[PDB]
Amino acid sequence: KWKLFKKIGAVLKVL
Repeated sequence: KWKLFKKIGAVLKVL
């Protein structure tokens, strides 16, 4: 949810 939620949301982009 925190700083990785931001790193995980972008992976959405990287996906």
